[PDB]
Amino acid sequence: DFGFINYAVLFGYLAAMLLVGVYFSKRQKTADDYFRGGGRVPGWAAGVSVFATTLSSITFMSIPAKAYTSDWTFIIGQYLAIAILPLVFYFYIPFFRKLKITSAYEYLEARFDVRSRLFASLSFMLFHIGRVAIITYLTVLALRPFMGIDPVVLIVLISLLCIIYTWMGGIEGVIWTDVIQGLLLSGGAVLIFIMICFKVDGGISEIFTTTAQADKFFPTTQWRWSWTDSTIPVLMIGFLFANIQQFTASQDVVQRYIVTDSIKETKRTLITNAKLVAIIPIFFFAIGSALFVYYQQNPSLLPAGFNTGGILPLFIVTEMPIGIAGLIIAAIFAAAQSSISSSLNSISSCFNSDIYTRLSKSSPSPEQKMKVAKLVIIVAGIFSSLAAIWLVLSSLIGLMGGPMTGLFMLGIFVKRANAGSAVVGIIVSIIAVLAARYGSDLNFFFYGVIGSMSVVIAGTITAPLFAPAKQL
Ligand SMILES: CC(=O)N[C@H]1[C@H]([C@H](O)[C@H](O)CO)O[C@](O)(C(=O)O)C[C@@H]1O
Ligand code: NA
Ligand code: NA
Repeated sequence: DFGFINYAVLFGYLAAMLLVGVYFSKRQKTADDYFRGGGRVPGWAAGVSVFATTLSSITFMSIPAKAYTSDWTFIIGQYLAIAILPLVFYFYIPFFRKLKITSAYEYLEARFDVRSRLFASLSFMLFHIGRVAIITYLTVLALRPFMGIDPVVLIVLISLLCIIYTWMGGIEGVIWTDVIQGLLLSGGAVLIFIMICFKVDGGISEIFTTTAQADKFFPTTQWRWSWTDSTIPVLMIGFLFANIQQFTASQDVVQRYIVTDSIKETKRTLITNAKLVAIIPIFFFAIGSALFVYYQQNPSLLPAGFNTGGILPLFIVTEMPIGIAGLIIAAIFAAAQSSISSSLNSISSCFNSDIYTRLSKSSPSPEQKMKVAKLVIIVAGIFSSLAAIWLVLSSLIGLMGGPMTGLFMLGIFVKRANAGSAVVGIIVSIIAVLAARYGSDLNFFFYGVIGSMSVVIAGTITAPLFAPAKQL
């Protein structure tokens, strides 16, 4: 059904990822190797790794589906992510590097106290358990109708093999597989779009024309304020705070800021990522618009009532030659596994620093830290894999991202804020996002904005009620 040459390409890719993992296992001697990489990561490799970490099977599948069913207005969030990178570099990254963090949330205790650090660390770890499971399950849903294998078998290939080379290679193995996987998914995106242009009569010219005449690029009717609809202004506010969370308060990205040996190489990490974000996501939106025009020209090739979420997988397996199809399936695996490996290692770095090291009376030996470092990757991987099986054979935590982001903004920008007012901001923001999510029809893009700003506002107002702020 799927073919032998297609599987041979896919398992050639899977073998390469395992090989990179074994290679970098040789230098895994301390937790500083496993989590910080010994400063041996060049900036450009960390930058590709940031890009591959954030871009999962979520973007690979649902962005073309989004452009297919609607328009391109969500691409604004891509360039808002680039727009905030100078602010990240000048205000946040100096603290992460000078504190020589393993976990980004060590900043929160240095600025406030262990309460804010534990809140953000537990929220991150719990959220990214789900992110791994959701990434695995989305890849299964997209590939199961076309690979002809049991869904648990697919979960083993996607998740378990990724756990193995992640546990094997440390952050360096994670980063260098991310480099390979980031180039692969990017090349896959360009290749997919090119081959749709050949199969559409009129080529890219007809795709652009048909999409524009259907008003499926940037409909001016979406330039309007709304409290319920994902209009252009709403998604701009939502993606702004979703990107600030991703690049200032999220360990899987912040950890990349400290694997480089210098500030100059860190700046190049952001530049490398910005170049990929400016170019590669365009192709995923273009793939969606191209698939729209294609199945408007060939409506018989579309099953009646077909779920649009799998319109890109449907095209890939039916309209692309031998070997190329498996290369594209490898790029899909690459998009999923580059995000899973980063989440697992980052969950382990947070547990190692914020939980294991911080909450133990005696100081764990370097031997003990390494054991827990490798252990948590297996445990976090097992539970998120079982959750993925649960999702196939048959939100609340996500609302904490706002408060996590507000804590960092409060500490970095509000000097009067202290440990007590930060905790007040946490509690107030949790009430605010739960009220907005469950007691209103507010658009989901407002959740992160309400969580972040409630910590900033309440953490600033109630600051006099508590002892002085630590200077840091
Ligand atoms: C603005 C935006 O769309 N952000 C999305 C990013 C970017 O698409 C990717 O980082 C390329 O910049 O990918 C995700 O993290 C993902 O696929 O898991 C989801 C997230 O919603
Ligand atoms: Na990825
Ligand atoms: Na990764």
